[PDB]
Amino acid sequence: SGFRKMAFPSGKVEGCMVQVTCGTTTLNGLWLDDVVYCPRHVICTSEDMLNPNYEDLLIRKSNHNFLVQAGNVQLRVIGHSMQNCVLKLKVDTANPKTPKYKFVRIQPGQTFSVLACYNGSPSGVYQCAMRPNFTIKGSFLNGSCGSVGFNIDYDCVSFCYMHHMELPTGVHAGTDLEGNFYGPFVDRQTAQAAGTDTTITVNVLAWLYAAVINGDRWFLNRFTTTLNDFNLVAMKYNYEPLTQDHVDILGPLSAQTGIAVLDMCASLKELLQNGMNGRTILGSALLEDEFTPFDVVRQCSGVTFQ
Amino acid sequence: SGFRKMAFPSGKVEGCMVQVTCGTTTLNGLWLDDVVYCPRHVICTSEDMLNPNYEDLLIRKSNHNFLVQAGNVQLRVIGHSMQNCVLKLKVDTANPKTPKYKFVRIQPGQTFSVLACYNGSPSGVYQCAMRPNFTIKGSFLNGSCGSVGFNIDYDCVSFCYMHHMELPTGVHAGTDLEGNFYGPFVDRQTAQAAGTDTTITVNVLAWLYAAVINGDRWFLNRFTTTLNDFNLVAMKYNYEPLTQDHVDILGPLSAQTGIAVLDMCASLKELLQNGMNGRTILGSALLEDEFTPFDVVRQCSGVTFQ
Ligand SMILES: *[C@](O)(C(=O)NC)[C@H](C[C@@H]1CCNC1=O)NC(=O)[C@H](CC1CC1)n1cccc(NC(=O)OC(C)(C)C)c1=O
Ligand SMILES: *[C@](O)(C(=O)NC)[C@H](C[C@H]1CCNC1=O)NC(=O)[C@H](CC1CC1)n1cccc(NC(=O)OC(C)(C)C)c1=O
Ligand SMILES: [Cl-]
Repeated sequence: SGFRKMAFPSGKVEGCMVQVTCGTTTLNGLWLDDVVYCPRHVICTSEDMLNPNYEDLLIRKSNHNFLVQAGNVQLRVIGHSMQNCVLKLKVDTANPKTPKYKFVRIQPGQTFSVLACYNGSPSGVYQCAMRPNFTIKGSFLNGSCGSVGFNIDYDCVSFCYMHHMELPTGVHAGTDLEGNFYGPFVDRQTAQAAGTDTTITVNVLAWLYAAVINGDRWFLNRFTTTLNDFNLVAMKYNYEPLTQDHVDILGPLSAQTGIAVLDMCASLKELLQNGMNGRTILGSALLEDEFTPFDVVRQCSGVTFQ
Repeated sequence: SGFRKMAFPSGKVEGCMVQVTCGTTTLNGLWLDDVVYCPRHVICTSEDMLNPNYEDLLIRKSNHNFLVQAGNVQLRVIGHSMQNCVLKLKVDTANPKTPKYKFVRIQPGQTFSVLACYNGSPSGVYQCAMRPNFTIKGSFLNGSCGSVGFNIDYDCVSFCYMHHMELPTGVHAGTDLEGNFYGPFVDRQTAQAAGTDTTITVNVLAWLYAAVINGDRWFLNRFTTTLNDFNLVAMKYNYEPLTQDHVDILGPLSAQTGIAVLDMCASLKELLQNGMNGRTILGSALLEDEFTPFDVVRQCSGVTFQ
């Protein structure tokens, strides 16, 4: 048993990670086939970044200006291209280690693994959810940009995130791999802010189910709520309204534990109202909301990858 | 910006995960050069494991009684030895993906990443800590055995743990890669109890520095303490004694923050006494003790691996 925050195994993503340098700026690219995907702000300097004309600065750039590096190997760049906020560097060699892959745009509430890299080199990996306000709570230092977020369904790598900026509050913003920002954010020096976050209710119930599967059940009660009456409470505390689709999505864990959603919902209403009364759940002193239904099923039924 | 429980990238260990089957029992093997290491309870039937004679059981097995699979490819076993609680299977092929590596035996309070495997397939990666009672709070289902713990020091993978058993309350025990157990446990299906866990004081302090490095300051007080005065209070909240070497080891972080260790101790001493009274630190409502001084430097100064 046990229950941890669990990243995907990162090896298939390490294989793709390169260093990209334009003038003074060095960060990370994602090397799939003969293309290297990196944030388009690799091109500009500390100046302009007030409000930089990427179309215009790219025209001036020479392929020679991009020093791309895979360990102890300079890759010849032979073409450059811009999609939204991502630079595409055509190079004269396809990546021997390209895995099967997809570019997907995840919905808020959905979780991925992040491989934090510096100078094309991976530092560490960690799990994190796309907040409803389209920020993520990462761990990103200068040089981290171009680091990516991904899910691994079997042998297929689904790339969902490339890193761009930090925000005030120590939260992060970035793009899908077609270079569109999650949320209303922009690749400038321009001053920017998250907007009010909400608690991902569906995920809190999932984790409660996770605790029950793992013996931690002190908070189970003989009481029941309607969906409506449950939302009337949780919504007061800035929790996502819970929907029938949410309740359906919780079907499998409801069945595995034998506890109905609207029963667990009465445990959740109580924990919000009276707090945890000095107790922990899965060794947490608050209600963790960064595990999806599927994340619990994965960890707790033990589904493997390759 | 941000701080996070961060696992080492698992790429280099993934290429060493094999499946080992002996009759009706399947678990994970660690394949380094021409040797596969697994737990020795792979030669047992579910009735042998109540009180087995592993020496006797191993005498009654041939090389062919070990089906070792690396992807599709089966590996021919050409020898077998038992070192303490691990099986060493000599195979006919050297692992091309074998990293530079060594075997270490870690101290309590030291952290490492776990690559949870089922059937020689890597499933998940998570950081944890050798608890002072010689257990690990991991995430392990049936089939997980042979999954290892490890650090990366630049490019050298240090293997520190192989997984063997679950103990009461959903904590875990295993061995170093010489098959010696951490703590007083045995390779047996017997009633075994872990012993009372305490909090890793030097780690909580390391994390209080992380809080302060990431702009969490509220818990700083205008007081200092003696080591002795600190231990008197910590003893009474099940905190491991803080020694002069723990203070000395905390020096670099003290110097980075300008906050004297024994002043940080005095802030911790107040937190144990008055509790946290509903406030968080790095988004935790309890004091984290699973980051080493070196982990905090690692992540805050962003050190990288290859
Ligand atoms: C990225 O460009 C990089 O790694 N380049 C080498 C960095 C990564 C961030 C800096 C440290 N933490 C990070 O996550 N991003 C930026 O520097 C980013 C580039 C903009 C085009 C998007 N960026 C520029 C300017 C200002 C900020 N934000 C900022 O200063 O935020 C506060 C919280 C005020 C410090 C920013 O992210
Ligand atoms: C491991 O052997 C395996 O994966 N084999 C295929 C397995 C690890 C799993 C099982 C559930 N959680 C885990 O960590 N270990 C065992 O099953 C071990 C075998 C060890 C040689 C003795 N094992 C066997 C019997 C009983 C127990 N523990 C047990 O009964 O746990 C409680 C009830 C909590 C005391 C055990 O770990
Ligand atoms: Cl907590």
